[PDB]
Amino acid sequence: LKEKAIPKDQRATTPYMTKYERARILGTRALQISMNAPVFVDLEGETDPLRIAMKELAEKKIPLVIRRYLPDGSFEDWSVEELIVD
Amino acid sequence: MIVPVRCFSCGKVVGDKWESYLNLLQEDELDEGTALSRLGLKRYCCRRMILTHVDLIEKFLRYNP
Amino acid sequence: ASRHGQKGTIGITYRREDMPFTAEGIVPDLIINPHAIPSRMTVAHLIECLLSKVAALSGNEGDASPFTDITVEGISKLLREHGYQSRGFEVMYNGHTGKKLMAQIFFGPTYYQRLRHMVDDKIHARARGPMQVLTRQPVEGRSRDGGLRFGEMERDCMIAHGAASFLKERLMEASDAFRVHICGICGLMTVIAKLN
Amino acid sequence: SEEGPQVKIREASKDNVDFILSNVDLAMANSLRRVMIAEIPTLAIDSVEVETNTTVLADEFIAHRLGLIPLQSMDIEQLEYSRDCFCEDHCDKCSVVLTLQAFGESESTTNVYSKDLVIVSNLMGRNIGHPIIQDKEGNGVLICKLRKGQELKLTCVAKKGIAKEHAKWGPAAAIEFEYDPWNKLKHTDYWYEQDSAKEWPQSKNCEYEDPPNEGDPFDYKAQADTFYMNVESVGSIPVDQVVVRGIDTLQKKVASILLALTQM
Amino acid sequence: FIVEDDGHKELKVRKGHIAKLMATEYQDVEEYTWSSLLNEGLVEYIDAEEEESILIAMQPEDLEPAELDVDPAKRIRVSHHATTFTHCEIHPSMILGVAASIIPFPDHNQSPRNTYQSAMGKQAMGVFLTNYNVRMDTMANILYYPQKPLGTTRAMEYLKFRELPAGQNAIVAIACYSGY
Amino acid sequence: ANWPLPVNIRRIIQNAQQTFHIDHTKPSDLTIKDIVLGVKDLQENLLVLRGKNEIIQNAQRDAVTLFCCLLRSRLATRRVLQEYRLTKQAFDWVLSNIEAQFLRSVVHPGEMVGVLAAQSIGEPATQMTLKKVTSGVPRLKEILNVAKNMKTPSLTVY
Amino acid sequence: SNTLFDDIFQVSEVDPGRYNKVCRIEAASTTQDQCKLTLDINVELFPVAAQDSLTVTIASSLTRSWRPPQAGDRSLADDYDYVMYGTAYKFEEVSKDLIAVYYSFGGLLMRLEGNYRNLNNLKQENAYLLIRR
Amino acid sequence: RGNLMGKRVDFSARTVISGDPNLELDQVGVPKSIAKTLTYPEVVTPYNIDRLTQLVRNGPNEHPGAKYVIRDSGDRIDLRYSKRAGDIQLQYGWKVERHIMDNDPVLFNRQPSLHKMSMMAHRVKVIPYSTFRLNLSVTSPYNADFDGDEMNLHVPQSEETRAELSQLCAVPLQIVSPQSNKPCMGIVQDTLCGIRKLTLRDTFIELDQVLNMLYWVPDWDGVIPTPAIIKPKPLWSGKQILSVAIPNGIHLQRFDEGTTLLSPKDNGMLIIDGQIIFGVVEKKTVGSSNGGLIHVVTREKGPQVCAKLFGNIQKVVNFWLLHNGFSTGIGDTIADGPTMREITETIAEAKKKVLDVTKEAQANLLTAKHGMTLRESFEDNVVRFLNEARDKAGRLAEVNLKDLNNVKQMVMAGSKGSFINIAQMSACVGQQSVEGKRIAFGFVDRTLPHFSKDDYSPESKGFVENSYLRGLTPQEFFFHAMGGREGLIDTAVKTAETGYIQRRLVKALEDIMVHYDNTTRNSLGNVIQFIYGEDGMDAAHIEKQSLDTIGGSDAAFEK
Amino acid sequence: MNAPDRFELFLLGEGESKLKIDPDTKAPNAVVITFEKEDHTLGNLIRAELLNDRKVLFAAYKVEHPFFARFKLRIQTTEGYDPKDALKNACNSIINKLGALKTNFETEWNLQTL
Amino acid sequence: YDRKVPSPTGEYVKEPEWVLETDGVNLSEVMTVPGIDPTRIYTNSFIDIMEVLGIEAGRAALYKEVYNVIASDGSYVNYRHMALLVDVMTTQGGLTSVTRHGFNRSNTGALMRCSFEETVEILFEAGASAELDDCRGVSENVILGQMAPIGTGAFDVMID
Amino acid sequence: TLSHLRRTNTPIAKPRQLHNTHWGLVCPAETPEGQACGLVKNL
RNA sequence: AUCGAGAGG
Ligand SMILES: Nc1ncnc2c1ncn2[C@@H]1O[C@H](COP(=O)(O)CP(=O)(O)OP(=O)(O)O)[C@@H](O)[C@H]1O
Ligand SMILES: [Mg+2]
Ligand SMILES: [Zn+2]
Ligand SMILES: [Zn+2]
Ligand SMILES: [Zn+2]
Repeated sequence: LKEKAIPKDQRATTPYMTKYERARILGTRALQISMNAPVFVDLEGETDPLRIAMKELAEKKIPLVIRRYLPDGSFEDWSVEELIVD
Repeated sequence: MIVPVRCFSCGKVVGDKWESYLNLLQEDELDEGTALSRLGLKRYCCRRMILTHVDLIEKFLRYNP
Repeated sequence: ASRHGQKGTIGITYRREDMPFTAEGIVPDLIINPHAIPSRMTVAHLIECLLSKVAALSGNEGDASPFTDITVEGISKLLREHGYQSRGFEVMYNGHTGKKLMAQIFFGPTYYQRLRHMVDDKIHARARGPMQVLTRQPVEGRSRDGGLRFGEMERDCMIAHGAASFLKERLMEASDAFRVHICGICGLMTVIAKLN
Repeated sequence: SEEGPQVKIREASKDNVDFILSNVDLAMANSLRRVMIAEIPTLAIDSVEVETNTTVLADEFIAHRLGLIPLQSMDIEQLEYSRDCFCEDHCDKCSVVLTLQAFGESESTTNVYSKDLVIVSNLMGRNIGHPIIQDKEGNGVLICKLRKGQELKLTCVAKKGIAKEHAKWGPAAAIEFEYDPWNKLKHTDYWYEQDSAKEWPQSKNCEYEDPPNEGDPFDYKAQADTFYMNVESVGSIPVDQVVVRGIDTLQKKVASILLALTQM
Repeated sequence: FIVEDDGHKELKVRKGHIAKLMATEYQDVEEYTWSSLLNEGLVEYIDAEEEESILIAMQPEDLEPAELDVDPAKRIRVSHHATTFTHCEIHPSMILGVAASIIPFPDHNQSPRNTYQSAMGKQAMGVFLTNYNVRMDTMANILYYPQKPLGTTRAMEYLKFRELPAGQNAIVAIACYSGY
Repeated sequence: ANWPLPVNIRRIIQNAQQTFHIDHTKPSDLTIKDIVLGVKDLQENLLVLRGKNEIIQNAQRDAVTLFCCLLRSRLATRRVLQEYRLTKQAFDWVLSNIEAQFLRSVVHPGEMVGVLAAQSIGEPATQMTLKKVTSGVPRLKEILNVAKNMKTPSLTVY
Repeated sequence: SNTLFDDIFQVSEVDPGRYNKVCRIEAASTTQDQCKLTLDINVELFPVAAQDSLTVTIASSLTRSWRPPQAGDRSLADDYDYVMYGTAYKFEEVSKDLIAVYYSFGGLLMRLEGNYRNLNNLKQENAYLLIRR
Repeated sequence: RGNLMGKRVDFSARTVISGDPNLELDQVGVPKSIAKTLTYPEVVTPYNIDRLTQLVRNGPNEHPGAKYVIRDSGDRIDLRYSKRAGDIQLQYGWKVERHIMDNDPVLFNRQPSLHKMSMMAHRVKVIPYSTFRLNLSVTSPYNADFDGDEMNLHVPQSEETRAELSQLCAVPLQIVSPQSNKPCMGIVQDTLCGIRKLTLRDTFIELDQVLNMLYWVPDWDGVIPTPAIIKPKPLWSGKQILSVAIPNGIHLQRFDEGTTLLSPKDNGMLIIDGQIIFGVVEKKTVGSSNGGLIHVVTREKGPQVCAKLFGNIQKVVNFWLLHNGFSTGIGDTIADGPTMREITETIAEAKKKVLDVTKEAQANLLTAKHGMTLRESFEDNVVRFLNEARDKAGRLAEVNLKDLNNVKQMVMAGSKGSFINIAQMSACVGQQSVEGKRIAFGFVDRTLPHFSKDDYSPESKGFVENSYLRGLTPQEFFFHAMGGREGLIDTAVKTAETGYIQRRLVKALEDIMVHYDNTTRNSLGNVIQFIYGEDGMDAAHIEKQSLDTIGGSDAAFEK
Repeated sequence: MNAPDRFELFLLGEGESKLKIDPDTKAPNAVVITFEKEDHTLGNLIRAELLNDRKVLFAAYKVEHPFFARFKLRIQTTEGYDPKDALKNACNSIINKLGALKTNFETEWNLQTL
Repeated sequence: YDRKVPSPTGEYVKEPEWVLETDGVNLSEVMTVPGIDPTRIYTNSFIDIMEVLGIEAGRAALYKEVYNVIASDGSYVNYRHMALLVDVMTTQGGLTSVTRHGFNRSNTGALMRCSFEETVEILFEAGASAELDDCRGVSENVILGQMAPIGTGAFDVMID
Repeated sequence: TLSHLRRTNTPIAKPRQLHNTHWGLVCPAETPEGQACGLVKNL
């Protein structure tokens, strides 16, 4: 219930971003770009929100934290900047 | 249903021959191949239009209405 | 389609100048890919080409009756008497370039049949369309401007891909979405909600 | 004569002309064949309006047949495309209007031929729209058969057109090509179970070129400049005019490319 | 057909009988019909249970006495090595049904393909009847220029397919091209 | 020997000698010690479960045991110098590329292992079409549903 | 920028297998046991007489796009009847102090073994084969 | 079962499909009218607003257009009928239902949905004619073919949904299948047949054809490869023109029984830095396989490069084959007379052996083996004799077949055909099998009423001596028909059974997935497996690799 | 139904230049021309005649799709030599050959008797 | 049968071995019989193997025969999928078939259960026992229309 | 039309399989596909 | 809508 979160120290989730979570982050960022939300990377000849989200992922500027659940209910939180994308 | 105007492959006009072609085989007991040669349809593409086609028009004519 | 079970859909149409031409100028009405034949093992298509060419040149109807002693060698002897190659293979020239084709090409007259299944008659599409009332879901059939069924197998094919939001959009927003009010103690739809 | 390509004509007929083309790259001859087949323009019925039809044949069927009927197009150059004219629908200068009316007065069936079609629009002293008859009897090509009590009446508008838009305007039926009949260039690989020479038929044109010798090596450098061809005319345009008009159509295409470049 | 003793076993039906049947075919003298042959006893009707007792021969020429340089192309036929056939098949093609009798050289093709073609003959475009223009039909489809097939079965004559065809003899090329 | 394994080490080796042009005559610059130490360090590096606790570490060691066997087979110190003229940079690049490929080769969490397995079995089953032993889709049905009777029960004794 | 190897070889036998244009040729270096060469040739392009003795040369040169041969503007690198371009895949030794060179000129395989030149025919992308009657 | 998990879907389409070699593998040929009917909601955005406005001025009937406009309040605006359809001024935040435009994610589906590869996301190219057009290489994972087949397409309606389709369901990602450790897509058509012919050392391209083929490659950098032969004439091997298509810095090695480094037979393959050193390309080289060419290119370079490679190979091979020509033929089926007579004496030897074995069975001299009926042993021996006869006749035909034989070309490439097809069409079609037995006596002691009583000879037993070319006898036709009918019955019942089996499998374990602790468990939490596959590694990366330690002698291991 | 009108393939359309010229990226003295509303008939002659000229290094044409009729021609020439000049020289030589052949065949036809 | 065995030198060798095949199976008596190798015995029937030896052995035999039916047609499937299904059957109690009874006896969510077969009866029994469904199953959220906790949906996304 | 005129249906030791007894009475190959195979045949 | 029939992969 309360304090279900695992502390940051000795995090046991995968350092690499699962393809599902990068896909979800790109989808949400493209959604908010199409919603006229502010963009934190300069754009060079791009009008499509999803490509902008990809560029932001490469710049790693997109702020969001993935809540990765565990079977017991404990959740580990990983910021986008901490996660590495290959 | 009626004699094709031109062979789809050859493009040469083939309708004008038909009326003579029949008379060629009935009047002189001519072979079909020799009749087609007399028509000048050397290629088999123009030959097939004459040989394979059948005049369904004649059956259609018989109905008075 | 033709006799012997060959089934075909014309992926494109070519004007006669684009298409390859034989030395005598005859261009094929249709052209079929070779690879369909070896798996079906239908020799009668090839012998029909041969005998139909022999019949067109000879003026004598070809005998396609089964259980009749017809030698392919004999029909090829007749075709050689006509002057065309015994196997029916004929030198052909590419239409676009005018150059002789390296491999000689086999073409002859053959019976073909048009089929009830017509592309223009079959095409169907649906935007936001009419919905059957009982399920509040798209009606059936092209005639009623209906919507295609999302099969259970298709549901699983999307499930294992991980497109959870795609499945949610396709299965909730795209069809029979609804909003209801439930009271906490009740746990049912009984609660009557007045929105105005 | 003139330095360049040279033609030696083996045979000639109003219908078919046989010739030998020399000192030519193959691409030129092929593109000329394509222009001759499709790109040469002629006159053909682009519109049919039927007022009465008692025949068994339906009107659309008949209209397709009428489109395929040959009409004289020797003076087609003086006529102008309907789309290029300023007429509302059609002009006497751009289109030729014909009328066809027939009734099966006889209990015996009366046929419809190309001799039965007549022209309304002003000729303006040009040889356009004359029905073409190669029949020995002089009767035109059959269109329909009429039993007693059957009447057909219609009006045709014939416009200028190019066979690329529809096969009807094509002025030629069969084009016969043959180059390298001995296969000295070896551009094709023969298929043979026992022997190529026995199974394969020697070409007629093959006899005109000099026979090869096996001992002589295959000339890599060799390229074929000698070609043998035969052209066929439906009778809408004479053979010589058909090939000359193909030449002129190709030169006009090239000139249009050059003119677009000058505008560039 | 019926086989009985003559001193070799010989087909009951003979040449003059065929000539009389052909003469009655030409007029359309005394009528020669299949009922006449049944009453004459030159032919019989066999159900499935009665077939068990009888013995049949595909080809009449098997009954004629036997006795090399046989042509290689001809299909291999086992010597019958049998006698006392009660009956001889009129012609093997009669086992095939109406849709199969259209198929050209089905003996040279695998049977499943013949089955598939028998399924497609129903879907084949064709002129169903000459009364089409007079008849009102919910759906009717007809070819612009129907043409008889170049190669025909003998049974096709009695199917009236040549008289009322349902396909076009198109020039067909087996070739590799653009890739469509 | 032929078994499904990840990272495809031999391909990395061909890429090694082509990416770094290799002169066969020149001796390898790699000291003998460095090859063994680097292979051990790489064995430590190829982690598949993130936890450092001893039981998850043991599961990780067992899980990567076979891959380590292959890695040792293709990275033997005699093998490295003899088969190819490995340089220190080439060996380190091979190590890093093997680690990267192994990391890519880990299953992405959240993937629906189930439906994928089910369809993986389903696809060839449709392809399966028609001597004394049950086979085909009837045999597969017998396998799937616990059958008190088998059509072809058989016992092979050795 | 000079030729890598020169020699004269006489063909022991010529055998084309499953190809009409391309034959396979076998030979050894004249007077030398250590060097022998076997390679593919287009006999239709250049007929190879049986028992014929022919001169064989390999040169490094004489990237950059190929230009059609200038009509005498650039002088011929060779009067040799036949020439090919090829690249080496691997060099091996049949024995210690015994060298073998492996090449493939446009898919036409070439193999020559010999110790008479070790530095030359060094592994490189560029290689040319020149053959005179 | 059918309304909660089988709901009919809005924004769907369906069409007869045909194949387009020029069309890119990733794309689908969506018809214009379909793209007109299909709408995507897009919020008006400062970057695209101009374009959006333009679409609304074109109108719904002509694409690119738009069918509907949604205000901030949400009251609908219909472009087909409205007084303001021409003077619209889009306020920010409004929705425009744009037509489906090129380079938009769509979901392409083949009807038997037994495979993830049957449902895959494609790019859209809007094309004139009404048939859906797909690439020839994408047919196999869908199991589709252009015999009249119909396929479905779906269009996402939200941005994160488009992103999910592009980031997960895209064709390039699904190019390497999880099952089989193998790619799905492969080059299997005329392209495969002609790639072998082009790679033949006999085949040589000419300068003009070389330039046209080089230009055909889209990513062509402009390098003109040096001709393989120069002085006699500038000629190029097909290997060079194909190597232009091979990406830089790729290395492939193929080993078979005859892959000498010399490689006189030209079997096997070697590619270094995208250059093909030796060999002739075939189905193993290109067609999807463990450690295949597509597999390597997908593994190292990435998916996009390998899809482009698909396209480039198809373009080059198709142009070359178009200019070279190819055909099946009746003469390709016809075999040499002497070889045919050798096949007939093979048949006669088989018949005599069967006769002698039957005669032994008549004398009761043979002794059965343990657990076997005498009749069973007789049936097995005769069956094996006839099988050997058919296979031997086919082998004689195959040795007699020449290299020019077109069926042999198709088989050598691997595009189509098999040894049994060649044998059945050429020499002998084999012995017919019904319910796992030779042809039985439906009538008592006679298979057919024409046959005599108690005949166990091969003609009565249903072995068809004649080939397809030679012509089947009537009895043989009926026997073959029985066999084919059993085949059709089996296929129908098999499709039903396999559908039920796949449904039960999918429903059984649909829940199971890898959780974030790498354990594989269900919703209740019960652990099916602690590590997926016991190693926790994705199946697409796995490929067969040899282990040197396990094999060999101890002495070789030491050395 | 969906089929484009036939007149499109022989006649130009609105907003369509007959020729569009764009230099090839990362190539020396090379440019691609998008002939619009044209077919193989026109392209083959241009390619062959450019190949005849020594100064024209490259000569090839392609159709991006058999559906609609357009063809791209790629030309690379010697430095100091404009590609458009090569194209126009090839065109003019083509025209001269056409005229010469037409005169010769007209004379032959007049010589012929039928 | 030809079988691979290690030679004295360690290389592959293949020595012929006599094997016996039986058309009936009574394993418990057969293994005790002398003259047979107790470690090499194998049976077609999985259930007898599970009863005689142990559940893991039965799992292995089950995977082996599934492998056999796959390889008879020449097709190949990677081990992980078959292993997942075999372990799905193996994990609970004895052996659980892929049938209506196989899934329904499981205590999973009621809706995922009702999807397969006996829909109304499963729902009735859930209603009578006042069974609580967690809604965590995929099919249950498919029916609910809510996005399933699958792939994309498994991880939550929170703002800074 | 003719093939529909000559139609047989078998409502339902294995009926679908073509039988030796069917020779000369039933067409060997004119059977519909799907579930109708074997049960329905043309004479 | 219901039921049924036929047909396509
Ligand atoms: N990989 C393959 N994909 C598609 N068809 C193939 C194929 N291999 C062979 N075929 C052909 O499939 C044909 C069988 O016809 P059908 O079963 O109706 C098409 P199918 O794809 O096999 O199954 P379907 O009925 O689900 O469409 C055979 O003639 C065979 O040549
Ligand atoms: Mg299909
Ligand atoms: Zn014709
Ligand atoms: Zn309440
Ligand atoms: Zn006008």
